[PDB]
Order: sequence, then structure tokens, then C-alpha cells
Amino acid sequence: REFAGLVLGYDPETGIATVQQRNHFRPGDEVEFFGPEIENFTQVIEKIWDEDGNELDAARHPLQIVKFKVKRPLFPYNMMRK
Repeated sequence: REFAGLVLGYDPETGIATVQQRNHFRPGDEVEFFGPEIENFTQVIEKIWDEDGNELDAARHPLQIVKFKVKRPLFPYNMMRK
């Protein structure tokens, strides 16, 4: 179903994806990542942080930059569906 975020980047040192919100999502939500560079995989969202590295309870603000751990590398403009 819906487009929940656009991946902007991935930090291989920490395994943190930087995503820009497209629709509401929250910790515990199950998502799927896909894009030309990757094998798609499913992810449950754990802790989420804002652009300053402080925790967020939900990604409820359109176009907010949010950060969270992912189980595999991601590439710019990979998509996240909920």
C-alpha cells in the first residue's frame, strides 16, 4: 500500500537510513524498501529520530527528515511503502 518515505541516504557506519516522510508512519509499523539498487526487504520501524539525532514518537509531519536503523544498505531515492 502507501508511499511512506523517500530514502535520501544511508550511513554504512551506523546502519542508519535518512528518510523524508511522505505519509504517516510510526515505530512498530511494517514497511518494505525497494529500488533499482536493492533486493527489496521488509522492516519493522524501531526507534525513530529527527534530523538533530533526537528521538521522535511518530513521523506525523509532512516532509520531515527522519532517521532509523535498517537491516540492509539503501541508496538515494529508494522508496519505502507501508
